[PDB]
Amino acid sequence: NRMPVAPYWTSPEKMEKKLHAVPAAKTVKFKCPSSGTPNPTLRWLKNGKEFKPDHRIGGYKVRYATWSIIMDSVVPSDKGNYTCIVENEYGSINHTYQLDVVERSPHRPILQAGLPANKTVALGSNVEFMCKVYSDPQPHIQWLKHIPYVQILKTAEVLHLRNVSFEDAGEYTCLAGNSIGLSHHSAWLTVL
Amino acid sequence: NRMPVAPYWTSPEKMEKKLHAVPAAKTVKFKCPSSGTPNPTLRWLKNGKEFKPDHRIGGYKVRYATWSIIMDSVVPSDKGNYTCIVENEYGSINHTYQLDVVERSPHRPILQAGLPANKTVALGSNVEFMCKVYSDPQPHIQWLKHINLPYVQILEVLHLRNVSFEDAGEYTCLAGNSIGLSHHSAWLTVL
Amino acid sequence: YKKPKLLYCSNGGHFLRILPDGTVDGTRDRSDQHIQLQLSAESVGEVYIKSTETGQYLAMDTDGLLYGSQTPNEECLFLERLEENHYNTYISKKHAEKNWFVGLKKNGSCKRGPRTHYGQKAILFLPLPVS
Amino acid sequence: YKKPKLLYCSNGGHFLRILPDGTVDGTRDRSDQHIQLQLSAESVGEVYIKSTETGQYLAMDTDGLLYGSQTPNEECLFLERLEENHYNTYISKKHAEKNWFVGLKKNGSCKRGPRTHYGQKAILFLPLPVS
Repeated sequence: NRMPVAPYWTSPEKMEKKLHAVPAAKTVKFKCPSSGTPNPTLRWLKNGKEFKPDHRIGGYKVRYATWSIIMDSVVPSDKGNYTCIVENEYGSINHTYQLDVVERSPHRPILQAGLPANKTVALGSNVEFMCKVYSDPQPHIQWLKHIPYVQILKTAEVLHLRNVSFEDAGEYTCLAGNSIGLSHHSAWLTVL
Repeated sequence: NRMPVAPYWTSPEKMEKKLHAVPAAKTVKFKCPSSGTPNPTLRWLKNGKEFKPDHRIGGYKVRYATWSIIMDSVVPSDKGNYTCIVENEYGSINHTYQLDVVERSPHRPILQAGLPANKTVALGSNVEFMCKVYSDPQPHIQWLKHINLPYVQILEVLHLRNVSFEDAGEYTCLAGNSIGLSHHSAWLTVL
Repeated sequence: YKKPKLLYCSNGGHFLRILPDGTVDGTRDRSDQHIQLQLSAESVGEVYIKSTETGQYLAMDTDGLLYGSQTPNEECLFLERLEENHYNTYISKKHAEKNWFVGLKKNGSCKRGPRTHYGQKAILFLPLPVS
Repeated sequence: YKKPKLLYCSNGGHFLRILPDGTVDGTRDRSDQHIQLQLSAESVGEVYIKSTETGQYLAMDTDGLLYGSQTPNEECLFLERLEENHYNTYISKKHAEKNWFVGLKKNGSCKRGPRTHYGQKAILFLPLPVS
């Protein structure tokens, strides 16, 4: 009916941002604004293969008017390349977006249970206490000796006591804290 | 000085237990009770290579009297094959133990933040809410519809078929274990 | 927690096994096709434990004897508790009052529930990944 | 949290970059050798952010301009907050009162701290693994 026109980008700019990194649970939308006559088709692929809505929990909508696909609540399994393919009887163009998802953990730091563990050593023995911390936001770790009164020992995984003596005996604590809260585990050092 | 005797096991039985699986932080001890004359030597290997005490944090002791090696506070990096090697001028015997470590997490279940997430849909649309749970002990998961605490209606994903206006409202994913329980909610809007 | 595990017993290094004939015991072989278990919570703290291979549930008879069950029932539910010593213990839900543990002996042979004590190594279990 | 990361900015998809000459900007190339950062806490909530490649610290001048610093100082410490929207924002510890954010513009160019607002996409960052 009208003058043929191969499909072309209507907002190439917006498409410059290739990688979409999103925190888990956010709704992700991809657009490939396009035009062409006769009016072109919109299809979407995930890592090369066809992408049907049953391919993921939640499925996904495609607003043909806004040349976009909308995926609610993205999760790691969703990570991958998404390609839109626009085409008509006179041409086909395409574009690919990378999608990365990161699960955010807004809790105070978590210490590995059991660590540090009690220890019994002989006078003169060197000693090491371990502490395993997990924290999305940057954790600040400190080791504390009990004298509850305390004596900061080290300030930012292991507390190292050189040529230990009886005075070295006692309770020790590994403290880790972030913007949300702080956590700690203690252990007792016995000396013989 | 005395009649030669190649090194031999003094408690072969105890050695039957090849794999030592231990929860992280426990002290692990390995023994190879042995005898032989002249009195034999005790050395230990980790995955074939020599095992020096600086090879790991904490180090490790070897009670030559009890033919054993003692490693305090074991952690994942410690996992591997440990071989004792006993030998004298007349022979050498050996044995290898597997060591596995598991970090235990004694806390109530943990739900992935953001899940489930709010959703708005059209009348008739089917819907699915997600919930990601982590729990060392077996977690018990329940989905709750809301109707000094609120009334709920017991119902990874919650699936609502041909939704209607009545389906609109707040939903909760509850998970609990012997230590405690946790939950996250989300609101479903319908148009 | 959805993946199948192995319930390693610290008493002799045996992996809890549920043989296709209903025989419950232990073995030191990880390639054995009947040590993979799928734990599930019927309610908070109470679990089922079934072989992935045969679909048999671990159960305890009124004698205090472990056995494989073709279908789940009261004798299949166990109370799962992560102990302070960081090990797991499974107490018969049905025979709780008496404190009947799921345990195993030095040789991996079924250990009669009425002979299991709180301080035994036989009732201490550790969850492990198949590989 | 000990591993180096990339601070991806949601405003244009640019990875926070600290060029060896002190120039702070963004890029859309993950193979770029200067996007890998090592964050550290001097104290709870306050962090250093330094290029693993050059060892330069991200810092903000009294103008509100981001730049690489050969050595750490008061202008290098930033307040790290995980926002409700699940993104991270980094506020100049020294110019906190004014609410001076570390941000980036639609084209990845350094965004003057005094032009950053709480509701901007420019100050929203996401931690990502190198690969």
